[PDB]
Amino acid sequence: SGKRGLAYNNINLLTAFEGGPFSWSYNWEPRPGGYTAGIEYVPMLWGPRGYGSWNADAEAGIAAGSKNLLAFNEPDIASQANMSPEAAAAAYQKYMNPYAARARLGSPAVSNGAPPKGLGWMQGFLDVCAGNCKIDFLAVHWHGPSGNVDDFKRYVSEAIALGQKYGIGTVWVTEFEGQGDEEAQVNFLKEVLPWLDSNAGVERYASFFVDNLVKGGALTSVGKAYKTI
Ligand SMILES: OC[C@H]1O[C@@H](O)[C@H](O)[C@@H](O)[C@@H]1O
Repeated sequence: SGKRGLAYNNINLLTAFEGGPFSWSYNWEPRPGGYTAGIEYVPMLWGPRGYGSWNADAEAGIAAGSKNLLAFNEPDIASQANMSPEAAAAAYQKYMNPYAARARLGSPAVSNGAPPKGLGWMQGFLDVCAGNCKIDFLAVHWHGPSGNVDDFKRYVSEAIALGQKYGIGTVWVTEFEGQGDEEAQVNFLKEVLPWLDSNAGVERYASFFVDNLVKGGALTSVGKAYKTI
């Protein structure tokens, strides 16, 4: 309890979830797009496109009571932030480290791609950081067929171990998606949600994602499961 997050594009779609066991929200942007009473909004520095406004964006979100900031979104993937580990280590020290006295700082969020993507990219990043990146938690993503639940638990375990190796005590799984039809998607949530709630190495997580769990303004059967399990 208190771990479950709302990852959104349309802030209006959050209403369907009002009353459920949610503590936090993010929107892959530096600004929320509106106001949600009773939930922590966590601003994100997505990539180099956000460098210009980030100081302003980070001051605003902390003034509104966020305790956490998130760095770049899938820098290992060419259609997302598309940064080398070297460039990301230099950017993290310039734009993330300055706010450490006033917020806990999240790593760039890697995919579950095969090394040298994914957790391979995150090794590369910690190597170039070389102890000079201030990181409170690792941010990681997993997307795959609902039948590969065992691969999803191996991936989250290996992320927890990698952080501990570099004295980062927890992970946030800021996207996961057990893919398939609605029955397969609910079966995946029925397994992983209790396992993530019991896992001491996972501080926070968000299924991917609010706008796909709502039809009109009604929860799908997947959204209903994300609310009630
Ligand atoms: O569709 C959900 C979100 O997915 C992410 O992969 C993109 O980086 C965001 O900018 C987009 O809003």
